[PDB]
Amino acid sequence: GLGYGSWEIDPKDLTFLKELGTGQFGVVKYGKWRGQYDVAIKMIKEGSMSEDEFIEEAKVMMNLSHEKLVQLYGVCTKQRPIFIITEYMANGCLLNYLREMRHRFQTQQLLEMCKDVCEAMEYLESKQFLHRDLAARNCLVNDQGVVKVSDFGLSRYVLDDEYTSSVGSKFPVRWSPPEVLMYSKFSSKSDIWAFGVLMWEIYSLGKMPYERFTNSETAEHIAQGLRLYRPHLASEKVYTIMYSCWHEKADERPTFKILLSNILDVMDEES
Ligand SMILES: *CCC(=O)Nc1cccc(Nc2nc(Nc3ccc(Oc4ccnc(C(=O)NC)c4)cc3)ncc2F)c1
Repeated sequence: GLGYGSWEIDPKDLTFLKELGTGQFGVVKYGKWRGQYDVAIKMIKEGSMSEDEFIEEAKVMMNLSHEKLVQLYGVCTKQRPIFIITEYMANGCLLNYLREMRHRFQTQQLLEMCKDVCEAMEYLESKQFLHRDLAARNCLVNDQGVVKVSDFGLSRYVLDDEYTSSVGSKFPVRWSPPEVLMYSKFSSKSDIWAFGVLMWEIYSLGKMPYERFTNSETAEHIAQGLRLYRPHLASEKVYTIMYSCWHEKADERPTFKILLSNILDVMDEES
């Protein structure tokens, strides 16, 4: 209504129900919008985000719509902290989900998780939109076990420089290709590399990539042409797909469309 643009939600329409956790931007809550609709409410800690730049970009993010992307519903920005309102995902963060051994996942389930993410990424790629921090910790799981990609592009608005370059102590070194670590060259192909590492995370049931190495040691390892190796649960065909994401030459890495076709082929052959 009056006083709100299409990207703006009236915070008075929110009912807060439960705290979900605390991330780098602060607290996230579960609630309802207009008494009925489940939402996640991210309360952005003062000084953590380039808020004006994010708000302008939220207008673009609003129009990203794909079943395997966690939907942005709008922002509450008349205030502080500002809120980001998104789709609620009842089963939480993929990294934590993978690590719960009770699930006793079949490999077909793991491949489906990879396909969920690959469909989201193929969509983003078709819109020339980079994730820039793809990893299991940025995927969420709904009450039907569907995995969706979250926080696409959001790293661009982080003000804490520990996160923002390879010079930083919290940069995602373990999900970065050599050209990012060496030269800060981000591209579709750095998302492709990260996706291969995510596949590895899924098939490893949430192990940290390069688990015995520091970030520094990982960067060395990678730049010397060495790689993660095959998780026990990955068939040779699945390993070929994730490994293809790690070509030293970025242009020799597949597209998300090609990865999706490869994943579908393996599903058909392994079903
Ligand atoms: C792996 C990184 C991570 O944890 N990320 C993250 C945490 C909280 C919220 C958030 N955004 C977000 N979350 C959700 N839903 C959701 C559902 C369940 C859940 O798990 C959980 C909730 C409360 N308490 C615990 C716990 O272990 N207590 C001891 C676990 C977390 C989040 N939907 C949409 C979102 F955007 C991301």
